This record gives sequence, C-alpha cells and structure tokens, in this order.
Amino acid sequence: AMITKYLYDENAYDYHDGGYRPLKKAPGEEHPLNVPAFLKPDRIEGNEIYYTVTAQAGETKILPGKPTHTWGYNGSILGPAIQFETGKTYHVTLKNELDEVTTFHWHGLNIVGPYEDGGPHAPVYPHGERKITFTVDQPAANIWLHPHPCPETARQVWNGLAAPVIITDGHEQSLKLPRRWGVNDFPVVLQDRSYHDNQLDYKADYDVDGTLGDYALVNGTVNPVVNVTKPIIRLRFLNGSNRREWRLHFADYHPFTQIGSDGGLLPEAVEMDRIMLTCAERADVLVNFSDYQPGQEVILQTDDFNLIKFKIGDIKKENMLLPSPLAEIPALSVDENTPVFKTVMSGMDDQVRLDGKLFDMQRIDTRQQVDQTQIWEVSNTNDMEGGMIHPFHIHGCQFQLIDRNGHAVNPNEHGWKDTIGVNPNETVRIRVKFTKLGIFMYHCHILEHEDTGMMAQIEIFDPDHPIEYHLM
Ligand SMILES: [Cu+2]
Ligand SMILES: [Cu+2]
Ligand SMILES: [Cu+2]
Ligand SMILES: [Cu+2]
Repeated sequence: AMITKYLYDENAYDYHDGGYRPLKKAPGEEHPLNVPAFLKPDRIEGNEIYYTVTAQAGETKILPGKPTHTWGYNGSILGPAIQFETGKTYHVTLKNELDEVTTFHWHGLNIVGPYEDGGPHAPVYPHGERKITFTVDQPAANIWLHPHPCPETARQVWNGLAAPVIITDGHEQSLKLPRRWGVNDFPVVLQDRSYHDNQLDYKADYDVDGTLGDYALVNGTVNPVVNVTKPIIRLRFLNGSNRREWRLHFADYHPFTQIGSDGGLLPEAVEMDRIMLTCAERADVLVNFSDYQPGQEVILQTDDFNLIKFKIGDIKKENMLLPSPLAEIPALSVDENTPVFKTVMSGMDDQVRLDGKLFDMQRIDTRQQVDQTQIWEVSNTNDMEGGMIHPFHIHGCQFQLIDRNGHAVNPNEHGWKDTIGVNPNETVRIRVKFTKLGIFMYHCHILEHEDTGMMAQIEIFDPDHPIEYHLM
C-alpha cells in the first residue's frame, strides 16, 4: 500500500497560524543545485581520521546584485559534506573564526556529552579552537552539524551554519545504492530565508513562535535545478529550517521510495507520493525518473510551491529493485518493569515550557542509567484547534517508537529516529537505550522555542563509574 497522505495532523500544520508567511518566488535565473564537496581529511592513519572544521564569515551570491554576508563551515555558507565510517575514530579540530562564541553539535551522532556532544556546555571562543576525539558506533545514517550556543542557536543557523554529515557502513555499501555524489546522490538541506537589500537580518524577521523566511533556500541556493543524467536518484532530505514544515511531492505526484529515517536505513522500504518533515527530521528517498522522456522537466514542490526542477537528460530506462528486508533493526526489549519517564511540551510563543520549566544550564532535570532501556512518554498539551506540531529531539542517542496515542506508529517510523513531530493532544511513546555517559539535551527543535528555553538536561550515569559534572 503506497502512502498517499502526510503523516501529521492537518489541523496543526504551520499554514494555520495567523503569523504564517507563505513561500514566494525568489528573484534570479534558475541555478544548478549546490552540492558541497566532501571534507578532505588532514591525516589518515589506519582507523584514525583527522578533520578540521572552521566556522567563518564570508559572502555568498544568492540573489541578483550584491552578495549576501553569510556564515559557513570551511566556506561562506552551510558547509562541506562530512563522511564518518562506523567503527573508525575521528580527531576533529573545531575552529571558530567568528566574532562570537559558537558550539559544534553533531545532531544524530552517538557521542559522549556535554563537551564532545557540542551543546551549550562546549563553547568555542572567537579565534580559538577545541579538539574532540570519538569512535563512531551506530549504523549508516544522514545526520548533520550545526551550532548549539544557548540562546543564540536560531540566529547562528539563520546566518548559514549547517553541514550535511553522512555515516556509512558495510551493510549500506552492500546495497549498491545510487552513490555518485552530485550526479545521482544529493544532499537536500531545506531552509527558508528573508533578505533585506540581499542581506540576512534575523532580528528584523524574528518571531518568538518560530522564524519563517520568504524564499526557499536549498543547499544555500535559490531556484535550484538538478540535471537527471541517471534515472535512479538518491535524495537525502533534511528539514534545516528554524520552524517551517516541508510537505514534499512532485507536481504530478510521481511515487518515490523512502529507504531511511534520522538514525539510518528503515527495516523495509516505504513507497509514497508525498512526505512531510518537521524541523531536523531526515528522509533518505530514491526516485526512479525512468518513465519520463529525455526532454521533460519534473518539479518537486512543497505544498503548491515549486521547490526543485529536475531536468530529464538522455537517460536509459532502469528498474529499481531493493531487497526485503532492507536492513535489520535490533528491537529494544521492553517489559512491565521498564522504567517510564514522562515529559510534557506545553504552550506556544514566549509561553513554551518543557515539564513546566525553562532551560537552566546548572539544573539536571532527569537521571537515567547507561545501557538500561527506558520508555519515554512525550506529550504535546497544545489544543487541537490553534495548536502546533513540536519536533521533539534527544541528544546522544537514536530511539524507536512504540505507539502514537496508543495507536499504530507511522509507516516510516519503524526504524531509528532522533526527532519526532508531536501533534497537539498527542502522547508519543518511545524506547531508548543510552550507550554514552554524559549530560545530554532534550528539547523542541523549533529553534526559537529551544532558545526561549523549551529544553532540559539528562544525566546518563554508570552507578559503578560515577562522574561529578561542573556546569556553569
Ligand atoms: Cu539539531
Ligand atoms: Cu541534537
Ligand atoms: Cu516547540
Ligand atoms: Cu539540541
């Protein structure tokens, strides 16, 4: 059965809000979609790989006329693609070339916190640096890098800091997926921005309930085009927006196949003709353009807005056959004695709260034991009328969903997730086993809600290896 509906509650979508800004056509001729080159290692020594990542200011040609003053990693905007391999050890030098404190958060990476995790306790000062070391121990996945300085996160992402990060492993490699980067394999970082004389002005456009931008910005480009040379194409979608939801479908509702979620390959491929992504959610999809003619143009839309133009070249038709099962996901074993943690998202605008509280850097809100599976019950108490879908995210883990309001979970939610849209009046039940010690954040990933303080801290502890944390 092909999925032919968006898998969140229509009553709560972003376009119902009184302050909603619809997308409008960005000026300029259409450009090829920007595909960032992979970051080259500084040094490769067996299982040890060395990287340098620098947050820096630059100028990006986005709109006709004056370039836009932007922030990027190793460049003017966004960042390079960063490859991690499961089992390998990474030595990363994190450099801040900006005039303000920043932070380097690997969203979706299983890593120790709060320092290596790169949350608000891991500042990198202007013209200073921080070194981290970590071994990757999680399956192949589409994750990302972005700043996490409390409470400047929304503005720093707005200014352009985000990088697509790809974990690869032997199993994913064995599938022989489309993997020519920028030919038949594309990162699709979806963002939205407003410009004033071609310049960013976050303060001018700021909205407490989540800042929307007038123009669709895909991988830091406006009016993007993909030239389809090979008919089977991989699109790694990331909702990199401050608040906006993306309701993705081709203008003719051409079907596509989701093969992956936040934390990796799904157990089974899922066919669909549309998909909705809340903030920080990823969807790895395959599209077969074989049934189009070598002159046609196929437009990917969000709602009724033209987002990416696919121009069909001299393609040779090809069958797309995936294995069943697609990947094995080890079930987290749960019983009646599994501890249950209840966390409640409430309010909107300036009145957002997590369990009735605003974030405090020195306050640990919950304590859970390492390597012991936990049930979380995640609630959104917003009214179904006037309410809001809050994308709930946990650091330092991937989790599995049990149920949505005691009913079956969405057909693309049977794998690893680190971010879930919680509908108004919904309780989502999830199970998670934290494998890394440290302090980790959990919060709404609407970045203005996060910055207001819709965020809390969890200590993952070992009762036979205790740690004293010194939080400022
Ligand atoms: Cu994030
Ligand atoms: Cu995160
Ligand atoms: Cu929120
Ligand atoms: Cu976070």
